[PDB]
Amino acid sequence: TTKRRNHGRAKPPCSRGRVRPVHCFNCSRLVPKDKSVGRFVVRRMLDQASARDVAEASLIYGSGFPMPKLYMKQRYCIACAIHSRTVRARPVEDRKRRYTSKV
Amino acid sequence: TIGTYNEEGVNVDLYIPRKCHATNSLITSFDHSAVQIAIANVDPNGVIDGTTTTLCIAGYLRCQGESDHAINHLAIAKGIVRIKTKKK
Amino acid sequence: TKTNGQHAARKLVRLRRKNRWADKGWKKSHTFVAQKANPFGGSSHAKGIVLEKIGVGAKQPNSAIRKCVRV
Amino acid sequence: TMMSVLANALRCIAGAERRGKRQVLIRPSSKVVVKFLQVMQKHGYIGEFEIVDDHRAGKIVVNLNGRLNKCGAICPRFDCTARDFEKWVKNILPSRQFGFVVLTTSLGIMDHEEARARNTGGKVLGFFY
Amino acid sequence: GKIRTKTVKRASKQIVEKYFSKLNKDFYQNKRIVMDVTIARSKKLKNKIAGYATHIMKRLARGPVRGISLKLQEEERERRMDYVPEVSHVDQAIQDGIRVDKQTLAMLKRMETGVPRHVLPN
Amino acid sequence: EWVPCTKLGRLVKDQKITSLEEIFLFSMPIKEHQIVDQLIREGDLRDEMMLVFPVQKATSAGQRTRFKAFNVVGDGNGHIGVGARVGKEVSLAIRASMIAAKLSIVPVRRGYWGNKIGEPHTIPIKVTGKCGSVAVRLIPAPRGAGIVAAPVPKKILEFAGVEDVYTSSCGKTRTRGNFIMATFYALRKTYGFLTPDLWAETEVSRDPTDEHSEFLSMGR
Amino acid sequence: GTISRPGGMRPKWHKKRIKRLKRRRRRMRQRSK
Amino acid sequence: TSVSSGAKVLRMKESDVQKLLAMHCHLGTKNSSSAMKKYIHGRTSDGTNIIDIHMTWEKLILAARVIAAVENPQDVTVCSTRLFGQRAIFKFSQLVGTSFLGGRFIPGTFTNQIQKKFMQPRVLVVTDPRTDHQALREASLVNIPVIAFCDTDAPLEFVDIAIPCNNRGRHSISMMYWLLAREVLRLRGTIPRSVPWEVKVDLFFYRD
RNA sequence: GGACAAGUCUGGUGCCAGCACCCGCGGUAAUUCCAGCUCCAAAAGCGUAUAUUAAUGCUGUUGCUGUUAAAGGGUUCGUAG
RNA sequence: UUCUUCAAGGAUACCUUCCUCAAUCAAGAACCAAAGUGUGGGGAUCAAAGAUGAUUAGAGACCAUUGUAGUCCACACUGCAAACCAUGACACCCAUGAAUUGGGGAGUGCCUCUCAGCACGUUUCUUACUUCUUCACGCGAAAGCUUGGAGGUUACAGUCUCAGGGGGGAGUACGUUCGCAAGAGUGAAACUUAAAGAA
Ligand SMILES: [K+]
Ligand SMILES: [K+]
Ligand SMILES: [K+]
Ligand SMILES: [K+]
Ligand SMILES: [K+]
Ligand SMILES: [K+]
Ligand SMILES: [K+]
Ligand SMILES: [K+]
Ligand SMILES: [K+]
Ligand SMILES: [K+]
Ligand SMILES: [Mg+2]
Ligand SMILES: [Mg+2]
Ligand SMILES: [Mg+2]
Ligand SMILES: [Mg+2]
Ligand SMILES: [Mg+2]
Ligand SMILES: [Mg+2]
Ligand SMILES: [Mg+2]
Ligand SMILES: [Mg+2]
Ligand SMILES: [Mg+2]
Ligand SMILES: [Mg+2]
Ligand SMILES: [Mg+2]
Ligand SMILES: [Mg+2]
Ligand SMILES: [Mg+2]
Ligand SMILES: [Mg+2]
Ligand SMILES: [Mg+2]
Ligand SMILES: [Mg+2]
Ligand SMILES: [Mg+2]
Ligand code: NA
Ligand code: NA
Ligand code: NA
Ligand code: NA
Ligand code: NA
Ligand code: NA
Repeated sequence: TTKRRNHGRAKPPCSRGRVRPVHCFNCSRLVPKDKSVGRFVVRRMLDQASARDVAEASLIYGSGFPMPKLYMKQRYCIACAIHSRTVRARPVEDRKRRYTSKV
Repeated sequence: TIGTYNEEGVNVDLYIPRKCHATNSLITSFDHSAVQIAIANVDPNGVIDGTTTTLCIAGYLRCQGESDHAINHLAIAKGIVRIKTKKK
Repeated sequence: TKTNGQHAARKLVRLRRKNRWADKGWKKSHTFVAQKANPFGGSSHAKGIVLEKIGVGAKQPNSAIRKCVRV
Repeated sequence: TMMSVLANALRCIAGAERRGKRQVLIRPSSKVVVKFLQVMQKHGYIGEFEIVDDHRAGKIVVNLNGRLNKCGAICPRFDCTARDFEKWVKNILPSRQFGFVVLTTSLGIMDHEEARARNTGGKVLGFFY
Repeated sequence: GKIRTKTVKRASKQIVEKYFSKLNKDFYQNKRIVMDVTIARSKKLKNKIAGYATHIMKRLARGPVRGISLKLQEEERERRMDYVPEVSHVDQAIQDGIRVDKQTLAMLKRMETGVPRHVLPN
Repeated sequence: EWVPCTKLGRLVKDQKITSLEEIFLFSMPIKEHQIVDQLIREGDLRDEMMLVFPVQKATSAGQRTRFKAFNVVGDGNGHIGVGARVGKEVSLAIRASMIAAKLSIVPVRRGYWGNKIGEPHTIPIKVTGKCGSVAVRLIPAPRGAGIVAAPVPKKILEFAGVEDVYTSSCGKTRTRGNFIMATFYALRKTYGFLTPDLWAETEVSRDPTDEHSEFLSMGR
Repeated sequence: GTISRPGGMRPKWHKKRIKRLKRRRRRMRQRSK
Repeated sequence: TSVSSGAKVLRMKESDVQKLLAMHCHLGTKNSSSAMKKYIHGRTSDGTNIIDIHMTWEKLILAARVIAAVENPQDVTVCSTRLFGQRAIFKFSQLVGTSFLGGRFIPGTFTNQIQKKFMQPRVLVVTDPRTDHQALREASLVNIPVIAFCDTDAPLEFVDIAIPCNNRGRHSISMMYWLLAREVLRLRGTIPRSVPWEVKVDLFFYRD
C-alpha cells in the first residue's frame, strides 16, 4: 500500500537520481536533503526578563537599539521531527495541506 | 416505421424510446437526470399563444456541464434565439 | 500487445514450446521421472507380500489408529 | 512509429464518436482511407466529409451524426473465402441483422454483402456497426 | 450544572408564543400564570419552565429571538420593512451621469440600440 | 387503504396512467411499490428468493448477525427486477427485498436471430454486464436452443421472458450476489443500443405531470 | 515495521546462512579432488 | 428574442440598458471558467471581465418564456442561500405566485418522499450555482430542469439555462429579479407593455 | 450434513472402533460410524483403481497475466529475425 | 567554491541540404552506487574486527572512551542494490485552472562598458520536471490511475521484445562458462503441504 504519492520526499520521477544526504540536527543520522524536515529558526539571545536587565546596564542597547538574534537552519530526520513535536500524524484527507510559507 | 417489424406488418417492439436531440442517443428508463423543457410561443403581441416547443436533454450531458451549451444551439436552430445583434 | 506478425509463426511456436514446461500437470506426462519413482510402473494395481502389520496415528485434529500393513 | 494509417484513422473516428464530437480531423490519409470512408457514407453512417490538400499527404474533415457505435481495423489482413463470410460475422459483429465487414478484393474495396453478391473473396480490412 | 433540558425549553417557547401578553419580567407573577395553563405532574418542571420564560421575555425586551416568532411583532416589522421611497434609487442614478469603461463603451457602439443617454466615459 | 404520496402515485391510483410504458418513456422513478402492483395483473408477479446469507460485524463481547436476501421479480415477458435488503431476521429481510425488487423494474428488448417469423424469442444484440469481478455475456442464438446458462442466470432469464440465449462468463462467479446483479445489468443495456432501424427521427410528446397538471392542481 | 510477515527469520540472514554452507561444501570437495 | 412572424417585440430598449448599466450588472470577476468564456466580451485593464449585454438579455427572455409556459405557478420553486437574494426571493414569489425556499436547503426536500415538506417542482430557479449546489445535486435525481444566475466563475454542472449576470452586490440581484418578474407578467398577465411598471426596485432591495 | 436427489426416525459405541475423494463427523441426545425401517438415483446393470478428453480464458493464434497477488532485464549500443 | 582551458549534448529559429536512410530485438559489445580484491601512494576525520567502562538475571548488543582494515588518489579487477516510478521501447487520440525552467514572436525601474544593454508587466508558441483541496469522461478487487494512463479492451487485433504459471524444498544439488579470490550467469528433482497471498 502506497501511503503517499510523493513517497515522502520531493523528488519526482524523471527528475533526479540522487540527492546528497545531510546529518540530522539532533541524532546525527544521515538523511537525504529533500526527505528531511527543515525549519528556519530566529531566536533571541535573551528572553524578555533578561533583556530588560541587560539593556538597563548598557549604553549601546539602553536607547532603542535591537539586540542580536540567532539564525540557524535546522534539518531533522523523520524520527526526531516526530519525537520533538515539530510535525504530527494527521488524518487521511488532512495529509494534503501544504503551507507554502511560514505563518 | 418505428421499431422492429415481422414478416407480416405487425410491430412487435414495445416502448419505442426517446432520442436526445443533442447527442442522438437513446434515453433509457433508468436515467433519472434526463429532463424535458417546454418553451412557449407568442403572438406578434406580447401575450403567450398557447403552443409550446419541447426539448430533450440526454442526462449524462447535464453531469458533464455541457447541458447549457447544447441548449443554446438547439434554441438557435429552432429559431428562438437571435444569434447576433442586428446592424445599426 | 504481443507479437502480431502474419510472418511470425516461428516466434509464436517457440514461445508456446518453452512455456509449456511451466505447468506441473503437463510436465508430469512428458518427463519419465514420475514412472521410475512410482512403485507401480504406471499400473492400476500391483501384487505384493505382507511383511508385518503396523498401526499409524492420525493427524492432529483427529485421533485414531489407522491399521495399515507393510507390503 | 506509425505502421498503419488505416488503423490510425479508424481509431480517431471511433474515439471522437465516444466523446460526442461533431467533427474530426484525420491525418495523413490515403487512397485506402478514402475508399473505406465512401463505404460508410454510402450506407449512411457518417455524413459529408472533405479533403484538404497540402502538397503532401492530405487531411480529412469528417462530419458525424451520432449513428456510428464502433469502427476498427483488423490486423493483420487475414484471408477470407466466399464460404468464410459467416465465420467472420459471428465473431466481430453484434448481430447478423446489421453491421458490415469491409474486404479488399480484386474488384475493389467493398463490404461483405456486395462481395457475396458478386461471389468473390479476399482480405478483410475492418468493420463498423 | 444548571442546564435546562429539551423538555423545559420547548414548553417555555410554546407558553411565550400563545400567551405573550399577561407575561412580564417578574418570576413570581409568571409562575402563577404557568401553573394556570399547564397540566404537568411535576412541580419542579413548572418552576423551571417559568424561569426560562422570564429569561426569554428579558431578551425579547431588548431584541428579536429566532425561535419566538410573535405574530404581531412580525406584522409590525413587515410593514416597516416593506417601505417604498418617494423616488427609486435607480432613477436617481440614471438622472446622474453614468460612467463606463472604454471597452464597455466599445460594445455599446457596436450594439444596435447605440449609446444611451446620460452616459459618459469619465 | 393506500394513499399515494407522489404525483405519479396519484395518477396511477386513478385511471390517468394505465401502462408502464408511459412511465418508462419519461424515465421517472417509481418510489412506491403499489404502482407496480396496480399496473401489473399480479397474476404474473412471480417473485423468487435467490439467496439468503448471514453477515457479521465484530463488536466488544462477541459479534452481531444480520441477514441479506436477494429477490427477483419478473412478469412473463419483458419486465424484470432485482432487489437486495438486510434485516435482523430472515422473515423481515425477505419482505424488504420483495419491495425493493418491485421498485426497480426495467424493460428488456427482444429480437430475431435470423428471418423474422412470429414473436421475438432472443435478445437482439450481445450485451455484457459487470458487477465486481463477475462479467456476464449474452449472445443471440437460433431458435430451439434453450437457455444455455448456469442455474443462477437461467432463473433470471426465464422471468425476463427470453427462451433462447447463449451465455459466457468470467470472474469469480461463486459470489452469488455479484452473479445475480451482473445479469440484471446486462438485460438493462438491451434498450440502450442504437440499432439502424431506430434512426427514424420521431417527434416529442408531453409528460404526464404536464398533460394532467390541471387535475393535480386542486386538492392535496 | 515495513514488510509483511516474513516466513521464518529475516531473509538477509537466511541468505548469509546458505552462503556459508556453499563455502563449506566447496572446501570439502577440494580435499578429495 | 426571436419569435415566429418576428415583430421586433421582446427586444432590449434604451431604458433597459440604462438600468443594467446603472447598477453594474455587466461586471464580472477577475477569473473566468471555461464554461462561461463565451459570454465574456473583452476585459478591462484592471483585470475585471465584461459580460456581453446582448446575450444576457437573450437568456433572460428565454428563461421567462419557460416560466410563463407553466400552467400552475406553484410548480416553480425559487431558491437562494445568499443573504442578498432572500428579499428578492420573497417579492418575486408574491407577484408571480411561485413557491420559494430561502436560507439553508434541507437535504431531502426533493427525494425523501415520506416527509412533511416533500416538494415536487417542475422547474427550479437558483440565485447562484455554487452556493446552491445542494439543490442542483438533488434535482439531478428526480428529473427537474434548472435555471441559474451565473457569474463568470460559475460551475455549470446540472445547470440547463444560465443567465450571465452579477451575483454579488446587493442591488445587482434585485435588478435581475425585477426584470424577470416584469417580463413574465408582460408575457402573460395584466401588465401592459406601454405603461411603465409601478412597483419599485427598492422593494426588492435587501435591508437589515 | 454440503457440493448433490433423498430422514430434524429408532437402538449400539463414547476422540475408541470407524467414516471421510474436499469441508469435516466421533470426548454420553452422533442429521456423517455399526445396524433396523423408510426414501432417492439408474437399472441388467452398478461401484472402485489407473491413464486420458471436456470442464480450463489454469498454456490464451481466436483468447490470459506482469504498480501492490507469481512475473519488465540496472542502462545504452547492436546482428540474424 | 572561483578562474583558465579541451572536446561534446539537448531545445529553439530557418522559403538551408538530402530523399526512406526507419521501429524493436536472440548472439555479441560498452558503462554501472556501496562493500570487496591486487600493486603503488596518502593517512586529518569517522570507523567493521579488537580493547576498556557501564547497563543487565545474563549483554556476547544498544550508551561512553578508543582503535586496525577501510574511508581519499592512480592503474588493473569484480558486475551485484528497495540498480524503484516496485510501472520495457516506438507511434495516435483524449476535459479544465493556476504555476515553473530554456528558446522564439508581438506600460515600468537601472543605465560610463562580456551594453544598439538588463530585469519586470500583458498576450501567444515549441520543448522539459508537475500540481489542483474549485480537475473530466473512463477504468480498476480495491487502494488508486487519468495528455509518458493503470483510459480509448468480452463492442477483445497499431509494431517489437523480456518474464509468470498454488506454497515450500531453492536460486539449493549436479554439469558447464567467467573470476586472483569473494563470487556471478545458466539451473533440476525426490519428497512435503490446503492453503500461502492482495486490498
Ligand atoms: K519530507
Ligand atoms: K468460470
Ligand atoms: K508500522
Ligand atoms: K491466469
Ligand atoms: K564505538
Ligand atoms: K537484480
Ligand atoms: K532548462
Ligand atoms: K493532473
Ligand atoms: K477514488
Ligand atoms: K550461483
Ligand atoms: Mg531531465
Ligand atoms: Mg538511486
Ligand atoms: Mg504499513
Ligand atoms: Mg510482497
Ligand atoms: Mg471419487
Ligand atoms: Mg452434529
Ligand atoms: Mg484437459
Ligand atoms: Mg526499468
Ligand atoms: Mg545485468
Ligand atoms: Mg557554497
Ligand atoms: Mg569503493
Ligand atoms: Mg584498495
Ligand atoms: Mg594500500
Ligand atoms: Mg573515535
Ligand atoms: Mg492490474
Ligand atoms: Mg486482448
Ligand atoms: Mg510454483
Ligand atoms: Na471453454
Ligand atoms: Na510481486
Ligand atoms: Na523507490
Ligand atoms: Na525489478
Ligand atoms: Na554453478
Ligand atoms: Na492490509
